[PDB]
This record gives sequence, structure tokens and C-alpha cells, in this order.
Amino acid sequence: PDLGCQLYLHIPQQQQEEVQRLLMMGEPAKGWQELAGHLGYQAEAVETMACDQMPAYTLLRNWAAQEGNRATLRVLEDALAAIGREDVVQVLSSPAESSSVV
Repeated sequence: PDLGCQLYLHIPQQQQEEVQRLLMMGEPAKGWQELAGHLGYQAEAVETMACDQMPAYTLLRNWAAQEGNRATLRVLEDALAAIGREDVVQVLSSPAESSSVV
């Protein structure tokens, strides 16, 4: 049961890499530009991070680094959820374990 509160930004390496790979999944995105602009990223910025190899990590890093606020991963899950990305949310927020043997 949920009584306390799992780690949002302090998520486990498993969940961390899981999301990073998800965004860069083999499947071609269907709205990368709209995302960059929507977030408020300049053409120079989007092109900068894009050039790198780890855009997911660089994006979240530069974000919290530049913002230096108390913003958490929730900012991404929400900003993205607005587009209607439930698939990624399901893979990232998979269901818990069961009691039965199988």
C-alpha cells in the first residue's frame, strides 16, 4: 500500500535508465519539435542538446541545472502527459507485484 511517498527525483537507477531509453526508444517519436518549443526551448538550444548523444539526460540536467528550483520529474511526466503519452507512462509506471504464485 501507498502510505508515504516514493522517490520522484530520487528514482532508482532501474527506473531512471528505463525512462531515458524509453524516450530514445527504437520507435520514431511523433512530435519532438512541438515538445522542444512547447517547453520554451530556443532553436539554438534544441539543436545544441540534439547534437549530443544523451539528449534525455542533458535535457533534464540542463533543466534542473538552469532552473535550480524544486522542480521534479513530475514536471516532465505532466508536460508530456498533456500530449497524451500514456504508453510511456505505463512502461515507466508499471503495475506492482501480485500475491499469488503466478
